[PDB]
Amino acid sequence: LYTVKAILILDNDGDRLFAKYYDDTYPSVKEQKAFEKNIFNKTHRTDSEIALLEGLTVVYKSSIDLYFYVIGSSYENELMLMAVLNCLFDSLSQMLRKNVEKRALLENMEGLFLAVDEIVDGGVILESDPQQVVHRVAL
Amino acid sequence: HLEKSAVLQEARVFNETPINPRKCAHILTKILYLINQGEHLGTTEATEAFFAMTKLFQSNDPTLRRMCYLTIKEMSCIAEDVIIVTSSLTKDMTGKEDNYRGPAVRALCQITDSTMLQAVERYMKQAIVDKVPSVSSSALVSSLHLLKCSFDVVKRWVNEAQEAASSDNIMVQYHALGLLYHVRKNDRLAVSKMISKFTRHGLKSPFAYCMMIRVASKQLEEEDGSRDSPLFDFIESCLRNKHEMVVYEAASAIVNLPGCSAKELAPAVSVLQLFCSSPKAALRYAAVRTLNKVAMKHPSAVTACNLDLENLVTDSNRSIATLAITTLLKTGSESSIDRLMKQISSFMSEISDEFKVVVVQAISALCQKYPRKHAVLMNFLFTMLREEGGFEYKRAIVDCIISIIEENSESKETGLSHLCEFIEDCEFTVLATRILHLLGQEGPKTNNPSKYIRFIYNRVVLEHEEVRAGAVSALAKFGAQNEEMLPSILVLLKRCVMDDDNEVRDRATFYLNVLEQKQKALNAGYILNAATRQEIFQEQLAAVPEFQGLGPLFKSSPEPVALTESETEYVIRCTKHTFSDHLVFQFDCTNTLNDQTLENVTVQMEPTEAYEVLSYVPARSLPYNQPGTCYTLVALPTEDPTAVACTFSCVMKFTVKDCDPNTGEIDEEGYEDEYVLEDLEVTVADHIQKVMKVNFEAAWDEVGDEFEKEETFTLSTIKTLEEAVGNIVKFLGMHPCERSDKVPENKNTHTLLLAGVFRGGHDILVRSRLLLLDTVTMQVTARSSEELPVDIILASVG
Amino acid sequence: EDIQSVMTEVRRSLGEIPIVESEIKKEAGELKPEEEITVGPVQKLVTEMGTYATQSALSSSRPTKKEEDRPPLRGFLLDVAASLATTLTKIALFVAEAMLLMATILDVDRISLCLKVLS
Repeated sequence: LYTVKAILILDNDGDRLFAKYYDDTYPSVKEQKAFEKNIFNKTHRTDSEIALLEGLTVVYKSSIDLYFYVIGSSYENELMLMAVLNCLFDSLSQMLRKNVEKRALLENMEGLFLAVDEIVDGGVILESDPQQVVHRVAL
Repeated sequence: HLEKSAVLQEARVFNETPINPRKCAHILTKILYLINQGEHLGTTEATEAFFAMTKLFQSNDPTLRRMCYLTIKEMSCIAEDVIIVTSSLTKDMTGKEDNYRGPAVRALCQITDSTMLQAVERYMKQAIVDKVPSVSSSALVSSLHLLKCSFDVVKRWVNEAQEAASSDNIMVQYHALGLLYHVRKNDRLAVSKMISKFTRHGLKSPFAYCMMIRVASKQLEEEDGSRDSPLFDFIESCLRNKHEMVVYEAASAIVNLPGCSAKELAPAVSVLQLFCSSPKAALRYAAVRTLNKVAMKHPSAVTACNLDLENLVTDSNRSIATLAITTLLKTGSESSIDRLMKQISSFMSEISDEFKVVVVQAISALCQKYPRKHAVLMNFLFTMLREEGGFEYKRAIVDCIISIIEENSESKETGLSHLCEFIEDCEFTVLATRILHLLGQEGPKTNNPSKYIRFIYNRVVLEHEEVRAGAVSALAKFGAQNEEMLPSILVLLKRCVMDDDNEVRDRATFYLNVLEQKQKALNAGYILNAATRQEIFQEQLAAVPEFQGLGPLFKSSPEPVALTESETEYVIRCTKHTFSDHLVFQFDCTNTLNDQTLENVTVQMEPTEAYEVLSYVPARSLPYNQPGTCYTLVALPTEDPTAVACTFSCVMKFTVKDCDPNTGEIDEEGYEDEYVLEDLEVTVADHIQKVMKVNFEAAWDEVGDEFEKEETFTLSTIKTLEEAVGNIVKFLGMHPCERSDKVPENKNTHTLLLAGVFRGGHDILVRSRLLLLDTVTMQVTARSSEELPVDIILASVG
Repeated sequence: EDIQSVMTEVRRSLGEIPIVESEIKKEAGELKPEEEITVGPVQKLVTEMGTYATQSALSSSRPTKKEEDRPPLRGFLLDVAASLATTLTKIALFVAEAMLLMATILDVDRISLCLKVLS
């Protein structure tokens, strides 16, 4: 619910190759990096089952190559929240026939992008399951 | 990498017709990438880009249709024109590539404007409403950003508008409701009848449920009415399904028991607790911290041990580590187990999911439950704290020290003893600064001089001009106060301990020199650093000068009356004031609606039981949420039978003027309507001071002598005072007496011989002999030193 | 006055860290010459701009501390003959011109401006 501070897909070199601040109210590319730094540096590819930072939900994940960040508020249950996060790995994996890689990332961004807008759009998750998508999309 | 430049040049690619969707798309992609990564640039170029891009648009090249959406999408609350597409939007609108249509509208809406708003509208209406769920969704999202801006344009449509929200897809159903988050922001009543709709049907989206919960909950705090059945109803509903989140959600708030609900709910909860109890919902941790609150009830507590023991045991899962601290805390602990744990902790804390942070939080809680208190623990802890350490204690210390002060701890001798020592050989100059400052104030109120000195010397012992310096500064509050031996010696010491090292020399010299400069006693001082309540109201009232008599206020209102009921636009609370001569009703308020400001305001009162009516006063202007004063004035007749208790009839008159709150307008025109004004009744307690007599014996009789009226009733269906009692103590506001007041939850006989003095000076006196034979027959006397009161009391008491 | 002027000049020239209140105290002495030999309110104004500047900066925010103020005397320090002088100082605790100058100076504001320019 207009609830994504950003969803970022971050490299684990603290880099971010995706960020959409769906919702935002703080700025700076730097501050974004800084903010990123404290937490990323700290989580350092390691993640947690759950993590709350800022009273805010941090659901983040890692892949086998990439670090997934979503920032949200601990003010909206894990199970769902994760479900979207889950949705993110999985569909990308199946559809593409391949999940995220650094390589994958490097060849083309777009698909992520395509997906992303569809799934979520700002601080409101319009959707969180693949299938609909799968049919819906045909690129 | 990113950079704008290639691309602007590269815009000439637009010039080709032989292109591949891929080829261009990529180029398009490149620009978008710089940006996805981040870019910043000029409008001119953007505008240009548009044109350039825009330029291309023969095709339906589908792919082409998307990219632009993006592109455009990039611009929304910080845009550049709107018009250009327009055609293109319409083109979709008649044009069945369904798909496409939806993305485009959506961007526009942060970017929007009102004229242009006009545009979509008949259709739009349709459109939101239209067909396949998919399309409809697309429609929705679009508003919201426009809602930022506004959305009321929409809003209006509403009686009619909502009904379409009626759904047949889950996902959708969930969605409909948030828009209703703002809908319910707008309205509460609506919900209520509404809920019975929400309540009415079982729901689809777990998701839909959730918003309701918050809400539902939100409602509950003060009570969501007789949640009994609803709460219950809900209770199942939250309770089970195939979607976990609800059960949990419900669970955390709902406890209820300090000697309260625990019934089913504890079992269900237990099913859950246990069920969760290994990261099903790693959620479980948070809850214990507050969401599902714990501070227990006594047998209840004992039961809790096992669950906490699992976490305590497991030591893993970030979600686990946190959980360990809250559960243990909330439920509390025995000393003994702590011991086992201290060792566990010894390893654990450093990183064990990065335990230190949870722990600092835990620790902050520790400092609080014992902030220098269970000092033995504080010391055990202290030893341990320092010990287990790392370094990370310091941070904690900032809290801990603070805690100790909060108590203003008293096993300081010991507490301090540990602190002092350890800190010495637990280092960090920084801590010292803080503590110094505090200590600085405290000194000889807590004695133990030799020790304290003993310490102090040590603190200084350390090098640092700076470290040294603090002992002297702390000392000033101390010195000045002196202790169990200090003044003589205090004088001796500064002498005994002295230093060179220039600026360090200087510090000694200077303090001295400073010392040198004031009489040390003085030195220390500088450096170290009726005509009631209601009468006041008679005066407060006095600043006005339109009077037509007043007097001095005698007593004031026994109860202020809201003259406009609850949360009304013209919300009124009124207070009534009595003087020996006049009574003023001064009217307190919040011309409520931001709709209105009321102007040309005066207050009518029309009376039944006497007062001479001098004037109705109103406030000149009353804007929203802001007391202003209006008054109504009377002079009080005192020696008449029936002449100061009155009910007065109220009608509010005003010329009603509309507001723009943004920036208003205040103009001569606007038209009146008048609204009913609530009654004012005047009491026998706005006027009276309740008393004890100057001469009861005599007075008691005497008051009879001159004054006395009577009423008798014989009570045959009820043999209880109590009804009578409710009207009399309370109406008159006087004292029941002659040690003839008291009755337990029963009593055989009762007299109130009762007192206070009425306005206009003279007194109003009452004797109520209530007599129980076993019927009650009773003699009520009112006797008075004022004529108007005897008739009055008999009435008034009712 | 030569010394005073020099001090001001050097101060202007520096700016990039330090700590001294103590210094302030150090120049002043129990008594000392200041201004012509007296310019009263204007002189109160004199104390107000030179000191205020030091202060303006002071009022501004910090990184590493430089020293937490204990300028209680600082206050008298700014405001038969000796007795009279003391009384005057207490009361305080051309003149118009000095005040205006101080206001203009009022140096956190300057620092903020510099930061903005850099950005």
